[PDB]
Amino acid sequence: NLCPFDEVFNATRFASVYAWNRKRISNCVADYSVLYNFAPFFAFKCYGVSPTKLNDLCFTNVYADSFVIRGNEVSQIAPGQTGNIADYNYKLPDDFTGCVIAWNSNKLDSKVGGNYNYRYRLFRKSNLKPFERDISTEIYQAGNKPCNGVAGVNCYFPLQSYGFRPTYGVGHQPYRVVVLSFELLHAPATVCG
Amino acid sequence: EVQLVESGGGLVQPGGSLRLSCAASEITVSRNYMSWVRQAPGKGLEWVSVMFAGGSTFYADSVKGRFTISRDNSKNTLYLQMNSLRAEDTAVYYCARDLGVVGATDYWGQGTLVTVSS
Amino acid sequence: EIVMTQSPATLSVSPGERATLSCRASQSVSSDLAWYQQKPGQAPRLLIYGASTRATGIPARFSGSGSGTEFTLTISSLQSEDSAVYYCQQYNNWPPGYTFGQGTKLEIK
Repeated sequence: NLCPFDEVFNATRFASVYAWNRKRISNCVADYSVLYNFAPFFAFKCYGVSPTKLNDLCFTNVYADSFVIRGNEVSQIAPGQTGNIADYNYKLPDDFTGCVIAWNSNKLDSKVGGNYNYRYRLFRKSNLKPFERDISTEIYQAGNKPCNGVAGVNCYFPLQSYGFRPTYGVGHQPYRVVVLSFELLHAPATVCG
Repeated sequence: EVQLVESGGGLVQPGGSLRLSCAASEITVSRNYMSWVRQAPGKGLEWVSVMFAGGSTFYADSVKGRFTISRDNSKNTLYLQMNSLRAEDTAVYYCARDLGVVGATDYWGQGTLVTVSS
Repeated sequence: EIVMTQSPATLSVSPGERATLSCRASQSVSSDLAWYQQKPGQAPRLLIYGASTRATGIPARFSGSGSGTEFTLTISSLQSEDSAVYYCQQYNNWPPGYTFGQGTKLEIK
C-alpha cells in the first residue's frame, strides 16, 4: 500500500525549474525508509519536522514538486531566501514546513552537445507569489513593441538555456531537487503507517 | 538619446553621508537590472551594488551594511545612499544596465567623482 | 571570487599590424565573458560579449576567442585611435556578481 514516491524520484525525466513538475499524493502508507536514507542523496533538510518524527508523522495530503536547478543555486530554495531562481522562477512560502532534497546530477542529465533543452526564467516583471506557476511565452521589452516587430532593443525572451556540459565545474553541475509539502488543514488524515 | 546621466558627485568629510543619483532616457530602469560600479584613481573596477526588477537588492561585501540602493520609478531614476565614507571610498562611480548572457553590460553613465576631505 | 589576470601589462605595436591580448581566469568561466575598451576620459565601451560575439556596431576588426580559463582578443589593423585601456569582465554568477581584470594599456609606435 506504499506511495509511488520511489518512481517520483527515480523516474529520471525531470522537466525544468521553469513550470516545475508536481504530484498530489493521497491515500497510502508513506514508508520513508528510503527517503533521505538512500545513498547518493546530496542534501536533504526539513523545517518544522524531524525526519524520524516525520516517519511517524502523518498528514491530510501531500504535494511533491520536482525540478532541476544549477548547483550553486540550491541554497536559494529556502523560506523567503532571495536571489534569482527564488524571486522570479519558483518561490516557497515563509512558514513552509517540510523538506527539500538535492542530488548532484553531474552525469545523469548532461550531454557534450549541451543538455540545455530546458530554458530557465531570467526576465520577470514582478516578484512571485508562493507556488505561482508562471510558464509563459512573451517578449520582455523596454520600448513600445516586443521583438515580434523590433530587434536588438526591447527584444528579450525570458527563457534562457542552461548549457550543461561536462567541462563545467561543480558550481555548474545540474542538481536535481525535489520538495515535499505536507498540508494539515481539515485533515481526515489518510496517510501514515 | 539612450543615456544615463549622474549627479551627487563631490567632496565630503569622512564619516559623512552622500547620495548619488542617476537619470535615464529612451530606456526604463524600474524593469532593468541596474548596477553601480566604481573605480579608484589608477586601479581597475569593482562591482559596488545592484538592484533587480522586483526590488530585492544586493551589495558587495566591502560595502555591505553601509550603502543602500533605491530608485524613484515614478520618474524613471535610480539612487544610491552612502554613509560613513572612509578613506577608501574615494572613487568615480558609474551607473549601468546589465543583461548578462543575453548582452553583457552595455549602457553606462558619464560617471561621478567622489572624494573626501583628505 | 574568481581572480582574473590580464597579459601583457603594456603593448606598443607599429600601426597596421595585428594585436593579441590574453586574459586568464582561475576557475571554469566556460564562455561567459566580455571585453570593454575604456578610451581615456569617459566610461568604458563594450566590444565583445559572451565568448566572442561581437557587440552591435563594433567594427569587425576585433575578434574574440578562447574558452574555459583562457581567452584572447585580437585586433586586425590598429588605427591611430585604438590606443586605450582594455578590461576582460567575467560573469559566471550573474545575479549579483562580476569580477574585473587589471586592465591593459595599448598604444601605437
